[PDB]
Amino acid sequence: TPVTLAKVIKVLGRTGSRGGVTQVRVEFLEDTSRTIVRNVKGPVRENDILVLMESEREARRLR
Amino acid sequence: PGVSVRDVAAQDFINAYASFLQRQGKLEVPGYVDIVKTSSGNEMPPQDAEGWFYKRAASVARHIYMRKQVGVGKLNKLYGGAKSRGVRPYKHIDASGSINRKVLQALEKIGIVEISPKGGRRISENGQRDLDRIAAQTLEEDE
Amino acid sequence: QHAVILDQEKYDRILKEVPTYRYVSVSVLVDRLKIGGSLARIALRHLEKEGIIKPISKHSKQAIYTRAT
Amino acid sequence: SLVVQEQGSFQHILRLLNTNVDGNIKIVYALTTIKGVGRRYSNLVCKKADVDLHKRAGELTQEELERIVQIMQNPTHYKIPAWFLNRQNDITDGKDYHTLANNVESKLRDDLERLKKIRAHRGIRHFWGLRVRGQHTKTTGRRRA
Amino acid sequence: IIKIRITLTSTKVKQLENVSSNIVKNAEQHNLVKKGPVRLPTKVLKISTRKTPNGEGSKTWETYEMRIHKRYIDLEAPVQIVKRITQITIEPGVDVEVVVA
Amino acid sequence: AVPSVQTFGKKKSATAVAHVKAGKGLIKVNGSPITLVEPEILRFKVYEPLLLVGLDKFSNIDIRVRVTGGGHVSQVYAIRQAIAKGLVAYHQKYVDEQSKNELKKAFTSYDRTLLIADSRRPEPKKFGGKGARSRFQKSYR
Amino acid sequence: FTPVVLATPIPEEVQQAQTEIKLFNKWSFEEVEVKDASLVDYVQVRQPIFVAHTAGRYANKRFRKAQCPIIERLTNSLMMNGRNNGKKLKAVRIIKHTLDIINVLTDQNPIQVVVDAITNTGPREDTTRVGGGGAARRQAVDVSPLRRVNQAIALLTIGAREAAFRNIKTIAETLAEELINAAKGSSTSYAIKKKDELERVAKSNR
RNA sequence: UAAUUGCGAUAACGAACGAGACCUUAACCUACUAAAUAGUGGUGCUAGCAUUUGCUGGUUAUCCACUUCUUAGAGGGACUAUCGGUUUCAAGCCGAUGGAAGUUUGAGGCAAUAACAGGUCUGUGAUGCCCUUAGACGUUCUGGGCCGCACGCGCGCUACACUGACGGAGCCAGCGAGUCUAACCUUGGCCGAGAGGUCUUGGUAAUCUUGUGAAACUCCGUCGUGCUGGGGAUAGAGCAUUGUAAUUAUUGCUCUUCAACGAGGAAUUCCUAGUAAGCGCAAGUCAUCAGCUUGCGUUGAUUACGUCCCUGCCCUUUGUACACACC
Repeated sequence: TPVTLAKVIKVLGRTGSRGGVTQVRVEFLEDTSRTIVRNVKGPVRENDILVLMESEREARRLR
Repeated sequence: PGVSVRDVAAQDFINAYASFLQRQGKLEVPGYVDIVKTSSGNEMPPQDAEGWFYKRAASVARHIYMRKQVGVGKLNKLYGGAKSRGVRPYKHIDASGSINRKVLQALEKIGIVEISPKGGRRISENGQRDLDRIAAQTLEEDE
Repeated sequence: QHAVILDQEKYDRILKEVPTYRYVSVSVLVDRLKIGGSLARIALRHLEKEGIIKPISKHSKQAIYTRAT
Repeated sequence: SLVVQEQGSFQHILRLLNTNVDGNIKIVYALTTIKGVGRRYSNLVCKKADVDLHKRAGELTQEELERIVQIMQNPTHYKIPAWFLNRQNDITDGKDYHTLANNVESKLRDDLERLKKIRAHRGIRHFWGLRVRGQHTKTTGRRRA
Repeated sequence: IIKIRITLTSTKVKQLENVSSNIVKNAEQHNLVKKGPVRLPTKVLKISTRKTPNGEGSKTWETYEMRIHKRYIDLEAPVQIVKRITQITIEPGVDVEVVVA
Repeated sequence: AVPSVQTFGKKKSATAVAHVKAGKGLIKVNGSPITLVEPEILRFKVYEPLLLVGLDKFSNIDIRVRVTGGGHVSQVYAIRQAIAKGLVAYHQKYVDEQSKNELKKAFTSYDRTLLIADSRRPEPKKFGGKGARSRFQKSYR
Repeated sequence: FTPVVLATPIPEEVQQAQTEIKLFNKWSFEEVEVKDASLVDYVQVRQPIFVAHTAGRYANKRFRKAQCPIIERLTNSLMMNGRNNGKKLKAVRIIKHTLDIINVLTDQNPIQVVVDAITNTGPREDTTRVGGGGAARRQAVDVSPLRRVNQAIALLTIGAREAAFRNIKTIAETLAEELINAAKGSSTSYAIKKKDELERVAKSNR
């Protein structure tokens, strides 16, 4: 189980048709430089810690 | 150092006083004790068919002590409950007035309550006595 | 289905199996053994007067018990 | 702390009033399978027959089972009030009868036939298979079967 | 002297408060114990018609309110000054009744 | 002579008036002791103003609380108001203002509305529904 | 602990275990920590509470419900399905029996069991619906730490409710055995099965 | 910005209506005005325990004092106050503290120009035109019908049970209504299983009904996974109340009869905090009937703090062979 932790450093905004998906950029909590942008479902604040199944997708804007 | 019914809990005092009325002997209980549903909104006669009347007498005597005085209509509203009228919604239904009147008449005969001015029944001179006796050893029941 | 009366082959099934249970209740007596529920409430008082189980909570809708030793 | 160790006199499904009475249930609700007595009537007849209510119907041997049934046929001579009776001043005789297991159908059919042959409005509605009391039938009452 | 009571019932507070002030104004210019204005809780009379003639439209409901204000003053006075206090205080919207005993 | 402070506490309809006078330390509610307040699971709610600041503060003050209005849960939240308000008003008036201060700080740091009534009030019902916001079901055809 | 004699009786078992450190009914709020990161400061068991009954306002702000104690959040999800709506007194009694039962099987702190059961039951990858035109495709996305707590309480109470519905065991016993089985990865609980099914659906949809 | 709300830019300037302002209601006041038709404390008389000086009471005004609680007059208080952060440095927005109250403080009332062949001639002694006007389409009286049931639809009530049913015990509100030439709200005593009957009493009402001792709720016990003791449909017999009259059961009570229904397909409604939901109570209609409505209080949540995806709405641009205006 390669569970990778991350923390939201900036909330970009909402995405999806109904606006129930929030797009955030996350800092990787294990190395400084790499930051990936993903999308979440529930309510996120600033500097809250996240859990990723796999940090490979590089999620784009939902339709 | 002097205790009253207000210093002891409601449930254990009523159980102790009904048990005291059990071992005392005379309460001239009516002949319809095991026949009557005790309410027009109830469904079944009381399950403890041997001591429900004595529990009603103990609860009524406690209610008279804490209040100024009560009538049968006040007791009917107090002991009544919601009636399941079937397909129609529930509503509040007063209790049986004959049992409450027979309880009050039984209490007057043994001398715990008396008739009162401006209506209703207040507790008697010995009524504060025997209530505070049963209020007394209920505190020292724990060995 | 569930027994409602003891028959000398369900009395003995209490004494050397309930002291092997860390949690007993009304639902426990009717699950591991096949008893009719009304006896389960009776048996919890039977193992109360003599020391088999001890109470840590008493309530008319839920009775939770543990072993005496 | 109230168990008994009775094993021999316990009985299975048993017959009272030519009706199968369930054995391993409480006696007050065991008698309720007799069509003509209910929960409150069976509670009264158990108290009048000096029957402990906590005992199952697999207990209660023959002789006070006869006491229970003798109470059930004849309630009036055992200080059971007249308003507890099933039929009081019924339709012909003026006496009080509590209809029991097999007579409930007969007394109802006799009642239904009496107001049918009299050609009352209730009998014609009963014969037509419609609702006999004053209830609307425009919407409810479907699937007569 | 005799003990009387002046009770005022009104629908207008402005036409009631200054008259009750005027009733008590003629009451301390010469000295006597007041037992002054005790204001009972106000009574709101509610009528709820729907809105409309015959029931077409959205089911809109109304509420019409009538407000009742009540006060009573318990005074004691000789008989010749009980008379001209309830004749000079005549004013719209308020009724005045005097209890003799 | 007989230093006594009266207070009140409110919860949604209820009003619990508490008299805090100097004495030996009895805390009676409606003539019954504080151990007899029987919704039986909010018993520690009437105990929370008693035991947040220590039981030794009640060693010399007699508190008598009478409740009216509200419900069974609403009355309990009104007693614990009047206990905390009665304690802090007694210490404001009759003993040192330093003593009054940490009582308020102990109640504020565990603010279960011990000192401040919540301003939540029931919204009125409007027509066209069975509640303040809810509406009757419409069928459209 | 120097007990104080007083005109009020206030019996000895009350103040002996609370005046030094204020507890639950009788349970310690110390030494319990969220073992699983990203569920810190969203699972709140810092300040102790005597009972799980607070007339507090948590819906007035967006993230204020995270400051509510999770024991009281479990009781709030217990009073559901219409007939039990607004019956918090029953829900406290349910949770009082439940914490006692949980200690009986597993001899550790029932608060600690509840906390780690919340962490183990939280889904970690959910799937959203992207409409477009026609097939209504599904897209796998992440899940907020707050929603992980929200779905954990929702799944644990629903599985406890469904198991106790047509069953002789009480709701308190089914809630306890659900939290026990969800404390570990036993997969005999409804909440763990639902969380695993949700994650493997999102794994296929990614 | 909730707002054609404002900052501003400007061939516009200066205005008016709508919005906002306003009014009502719910929140805060140990500040005033004082209340035996609201309470509180002491004082007298007196009860029970303890006795040690105490606790719980009663005492229609025994008396004295006060207005915290309750009432209602005049007022005060919030204006996003203070601080921090963002923007063209503005209108504003966000975070924290303080505050009873920081979403326009919550909720209403009121509410533009223009229009609909919307509803109402069955509210009107509002009314035009047509009809009828004595065997009347007037009016009145006797019966019946509006409720009639192979079936289809909409609003609901009760349930499918153990977070429960039943039996005792605790006992907790708010909005209101109530009779002089007429029988209104009814306390209390007695009789009755209950429904109810009888003798009196209080009230034209902060006075009495009434603390409306409501229900869900809470303990203790019975039930034990079984269409069972969930459910009470349908039906039989009897007892009472209102009414000139109860049959086509008015309604209430007692005994018996013990159906479907095991969480409901496609669809579809409502809802963001004291809110949904659960629960009962008063009023309307009333002579009798509430499963309806208007309000009220009790218990009291999950989830959002967004988007235009579905259904619609406002503004701008744009196309048009549409103007009865995409039906």
